[PDB]
Amino acid sequence: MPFEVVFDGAKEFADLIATASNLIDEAAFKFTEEGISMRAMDPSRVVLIDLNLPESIFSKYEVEEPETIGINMDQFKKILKRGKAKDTLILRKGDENFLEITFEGTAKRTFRLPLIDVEELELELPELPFTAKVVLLGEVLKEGIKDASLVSDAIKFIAKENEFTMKAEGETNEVEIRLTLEDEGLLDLEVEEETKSAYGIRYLSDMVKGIGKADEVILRFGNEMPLQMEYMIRDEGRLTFLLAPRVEE
Amino acid sequence: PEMKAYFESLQREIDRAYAIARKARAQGKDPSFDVEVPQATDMAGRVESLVGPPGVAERIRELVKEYGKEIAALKVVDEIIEGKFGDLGSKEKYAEQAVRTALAILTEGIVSAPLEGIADVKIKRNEWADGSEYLALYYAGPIRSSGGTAQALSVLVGDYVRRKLGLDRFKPSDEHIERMVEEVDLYHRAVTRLQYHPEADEVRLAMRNIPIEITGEETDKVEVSHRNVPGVETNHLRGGAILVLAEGVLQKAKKLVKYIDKMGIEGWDWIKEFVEAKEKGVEKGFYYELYEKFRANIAPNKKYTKEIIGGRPLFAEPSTNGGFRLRYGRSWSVNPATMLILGCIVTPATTVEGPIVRLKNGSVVRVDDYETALKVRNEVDEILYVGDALVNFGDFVENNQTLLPANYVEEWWVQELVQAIKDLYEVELQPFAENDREAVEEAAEYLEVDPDFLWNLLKDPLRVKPDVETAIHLSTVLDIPFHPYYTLYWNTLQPEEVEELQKALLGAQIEWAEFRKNRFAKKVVLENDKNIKRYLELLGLPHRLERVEKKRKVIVVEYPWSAALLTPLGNLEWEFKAKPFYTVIDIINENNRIKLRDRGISWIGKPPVQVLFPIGLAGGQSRDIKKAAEEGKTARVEIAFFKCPKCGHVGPEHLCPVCGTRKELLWHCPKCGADYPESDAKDFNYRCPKCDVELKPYAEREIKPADLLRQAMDNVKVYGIDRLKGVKGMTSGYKMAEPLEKGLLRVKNDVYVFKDGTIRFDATDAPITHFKPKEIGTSVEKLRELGYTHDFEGKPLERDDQILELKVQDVILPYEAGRYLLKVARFIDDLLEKFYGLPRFYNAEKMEDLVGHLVIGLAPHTSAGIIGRIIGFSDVLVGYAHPYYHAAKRRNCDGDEDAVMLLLDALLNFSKYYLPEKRGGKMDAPLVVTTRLDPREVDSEVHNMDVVRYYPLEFYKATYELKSPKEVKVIERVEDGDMEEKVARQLALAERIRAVDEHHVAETIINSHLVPDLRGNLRSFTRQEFRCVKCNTKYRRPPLTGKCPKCGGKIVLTVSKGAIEKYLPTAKMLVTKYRVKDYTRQRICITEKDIKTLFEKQRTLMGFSADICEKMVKERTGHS
DNA sequence: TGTCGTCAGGATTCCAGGCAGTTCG
DNA sequence: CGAACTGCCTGGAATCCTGACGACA
Ligand SMILES: [Zn+2]
Ligand SMILES: [Zn+2]
Repeated sequence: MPFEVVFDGAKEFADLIATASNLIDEAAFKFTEEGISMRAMDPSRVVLIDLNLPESIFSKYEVEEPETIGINMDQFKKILKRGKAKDTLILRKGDENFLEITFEGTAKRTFRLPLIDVEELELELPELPFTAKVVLLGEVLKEGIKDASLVSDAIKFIAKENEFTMKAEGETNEVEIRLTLEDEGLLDLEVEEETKSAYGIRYLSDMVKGIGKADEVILRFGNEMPLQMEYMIRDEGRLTFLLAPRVEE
Repeated sequence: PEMKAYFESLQREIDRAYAIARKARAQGKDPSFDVEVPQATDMAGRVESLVGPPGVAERIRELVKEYGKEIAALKVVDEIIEGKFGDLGSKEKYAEQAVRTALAILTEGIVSAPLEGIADVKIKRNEWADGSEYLALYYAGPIRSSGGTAQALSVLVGDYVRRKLGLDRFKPSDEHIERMVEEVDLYHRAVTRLQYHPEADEVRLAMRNIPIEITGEETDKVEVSHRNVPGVETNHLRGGAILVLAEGVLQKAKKLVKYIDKMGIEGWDWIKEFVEAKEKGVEKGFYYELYEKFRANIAPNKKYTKEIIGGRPLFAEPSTNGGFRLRYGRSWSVNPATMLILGCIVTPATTVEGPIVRLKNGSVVRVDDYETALKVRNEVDEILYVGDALVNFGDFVENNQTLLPANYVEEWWVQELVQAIKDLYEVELQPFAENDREAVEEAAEYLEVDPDFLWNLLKDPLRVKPDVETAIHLSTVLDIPFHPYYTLYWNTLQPEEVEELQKALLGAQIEWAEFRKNRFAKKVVLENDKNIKRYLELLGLPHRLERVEKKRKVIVVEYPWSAALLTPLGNLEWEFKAKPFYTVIDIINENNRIKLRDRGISWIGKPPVQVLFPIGLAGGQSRDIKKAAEEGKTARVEIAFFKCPKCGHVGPEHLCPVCGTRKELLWHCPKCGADYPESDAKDFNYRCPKCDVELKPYAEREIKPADLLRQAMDNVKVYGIDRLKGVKGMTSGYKMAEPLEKGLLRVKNDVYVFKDGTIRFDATDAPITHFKPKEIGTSVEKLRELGYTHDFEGKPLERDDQILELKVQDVILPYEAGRYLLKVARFIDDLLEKFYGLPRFYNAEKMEDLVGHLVIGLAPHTSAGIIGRIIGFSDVLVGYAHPYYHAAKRRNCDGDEDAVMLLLDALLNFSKYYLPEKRGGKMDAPLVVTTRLDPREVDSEVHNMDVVRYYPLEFYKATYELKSPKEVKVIERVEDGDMEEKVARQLALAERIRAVDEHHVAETIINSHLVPDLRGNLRSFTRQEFRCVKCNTKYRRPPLTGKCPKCGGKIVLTVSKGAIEKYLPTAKMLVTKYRVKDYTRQRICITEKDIKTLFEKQRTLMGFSADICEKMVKERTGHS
């Protein structure tokens, strides 16, 4: 139960947990000898967020025993609003339900909070054949989704051999973006067959606005199977969103 | 005595305030030159100010004070009809005035029903059958809640004036009775819920019995099946007349037969018919006979059944019966400990004991005071008892309410004890107070008790509770019943189960202690596994729990709580046996030389407009005068303009600010183009030769408030304003002006206001039997300089904790009301220093300075304002009142709270022109102040004073004999959004579950709310009435035309789907927690309705959404 | 006459990219 | 002699208390 994690500057982790809170409120961080893990489902059982951070991310990391703790997303969002980019985040926990967040600098800050428990059921996602993989930049996808957000909500991604297309249909508007290997927004392609699927972009737009511009993304999808967008944190941690498309035309 | 001098000082201060107001109004900056709110001399003055005539006060006083109010009013109406003081018009006007005066006299002049609610009364003839008569009673708005008593009295006076005029009996036609019963059933089924469900035969008998027909007015736009009925001008619904007749005859039978016996008129035996129709409903122990009497008493069962009309039904606690305590008091109150540990009207009583519950630790404890209540108000496990709330006997309850079974109380117990010792040892004493030295000394010598202890016991038996040892010691001499406060509730157990209780007690550990030849005990240690703990916990006894004692569940009961259970059993000496038709107390009294009694037997159960500035559509929706001045737009209003004889300026203001005089009012014909002053209007008989229309002072024209605002700006001289809007519609007939300077001052003060025209703020009070300076926050020297020199018993005032009688002119008023009154006084002093330059009379600038002045209270349906003095305050969000300041007409008047106001506020901002022409709100207007309520000064002063803290031993002994509660002789002898609501409902369900030990069923009001919600939702969806956003008046048709042709924007629609979407989870959680039938169909129907109205478009490979609805649907599918 | 939902609306603070001042081969 | 690296600061936008509306009992 007791642990201590010290890191000089955690604005990335702050905005990450802010996006997780905007996604869902009930979340439990499992602390194991390897690091931290979290898996948040959806109240409408349509979206799944997963994150893992090993012990090669923060500066100081001392854990006693692997367990599962819970932190309120509202109480955390009421905490990250004071995180300076040049601060030293220190998360301390003992045996009692007291969580300490410490910051060292021009004034020693220390906030104590109660620790409630979360009992969300965890189940391993079954393996599914992707048949479509691609690695792109985050800024291009973010600006495309922000340009196609106001016209409609169903954005259609089509992928063929060395070809990608992001389109936005409708009745009084149409948007189209082409992507090839010699373009300025595609890093690499691993397409297998001709796939095409339309997805909603509310949670998409929120989660891609929460992520910075220089970060990269890896999309895995198929014909009509759910999409998985993954990315890496400091080349050590992993974070993946997963959500199914719509059946309509 | 000195109360007359105090009232003289009060009226002297009132006259000083009146002289100040007169000196202020002497300048004449408002269209009014006389006092609008005069003080009433008596009921004669009240009725004269209500309807008059102005000068019949002498005859009214003579007749009343010489022959009684009833025949006095009868002869007064006779004289008014005969025209003794002269003539006043036609016979119809005579009848109208007589009816109004009679009703005002019998109602004491408090109700404005005959004033405005009943506008006109005419006589009309039947041109169809035989030429009989009907009263055309042109009613008005404020008559929908005229009151059942007032409606019955109006029917009585109408029949009386009909008998006086000598009219013919109307013939009830088939079409007439058909449309009457149709309107009745329509109002009962669709319009509004009724207070008394009528019957077809009953309403037919009534409509046939009424000699002359009655024709009311229009209420709503609801048609009938038989169109064009002869007699009525339309085919609308006469719901007003329906409710009038219903609450008049079908509800007020008791007062009706009382007034019948008072008057003596024939033709009313159908009320006796209705009484008859409602009248169509060796092994013998004393407690069994009492149970048989309670079973024969149908009133408690009928009340428990009728209590199902409100609140969640079928949620009664099985441990404790559905009733509170009965404390007989002259003429409800529940201990706030139960409210803190937690549905009807509430009333606080903190000076009594509380309930007893168990905590999370497993032990059982009772609630005593506020600190312990707030401490244990969160660690409760299950509610055992409800406490001991007080219901009295002086309540005016009718409809054959049977006698509630009383209880053996400590006061009655000690009274019987002292009477027994007086008749045995020949010792005189005075109970209910401190005893004399010699008497208390001889009593202490006879009873082996302390004299000071006996004094304290006689002073307060509940506070000074004797120890159980000495209690049993003194009981062994007289064989008196047991101590009630330390007597458990045993009236719900079987002797076969009591035998197992005595077996478990014998199989337990016991230690003894005796005191003064009383072989009592010292402690009992029991194991919770030795017997069924159901009744062991339902007994409601404070025990201590222990776990680490080699045994899982151990309980221990020490003194003075173990002797209270062991000594009634005789220290387990004699053997207990089970006997039917004999309660446990009966068996105990059988197998013992001491007879006991019973304890628990009583079971009874928008828009927020601020200023008056007519702008209409010229203001749009917000109607901001600052916005209008910035835009520089005109305004087409139907308003009254003025004209100055010297300057000549025209404007809707009262006084001309350019010059130093007040401008007069000009008259204009709206149809023609002529203008004439008041002199020409009164000379031309108020008729224009151009247009033959009555000369109206106001006209419809355009004005520019943008440039007209500079006048008010330079008049107020203060430009501190942030947000301020004007009125939109005018309800008055003349549509007179309003002081713009006073409106701007009110805006800068940032206070609220109603549509009445003055400043009044709501407050809630509740009278109590006593009064304490410690609680009201006033010092002894403060009361002395106020005028109090002695206590309720003649002793001087030196102690702050001096229990006193409830003073009449005292106010227990909350801090919010105090702050609002402070802001009102600030605005008042600001206006009186900026309007005329008058010195501040009150000079109030702090919270404590307001104590001493005079305010006015007013309830709905009360056209008279009760003048009270500001003596007191309050810390809690509620307050207390006086039984004279709060009467029955102020309690059952469609409102429990009352509005408070200041005298200067009324004197400065009151104007009859602020009253609508035909309709009216909850009240007409605070026309007249009243302060004299002399409660039999020279006749029954002892009756008025001696009301508190008396216990009738006679009725306490004669309560288990099925006495008649309507015994007037014995009565006189003894007298002599969503979050808060959802959380509250869930917490109420949870606490009910804790109390009933996790055993409940479904409710019915949830469906009674959902089904009408679903139907209304469907009707709104099929109607789809839209409204243009900026075009606020033009309602767009459901046929969509793209956009509003006058406003190229969106059109606001009435979706009404967000409420049901939030109510669905409530029913879902309810049906998931408890399983019930007859409603899964409704649940699946509403869910599928939402689904196919939207027609859940995305689904993953792993679904399995848990839903009890889908579970039950699949179960029914498999069963099919 | 009490309650409950929706909508827009303008005033507010928070975030981000352009204008400007500044130390590096 | 030019290029990143900040401040900062002001535009753009998300949030929200207030002001309209309708629904039931
Ligand atoms: Zn003038
Ligand atoms: Zn005219």
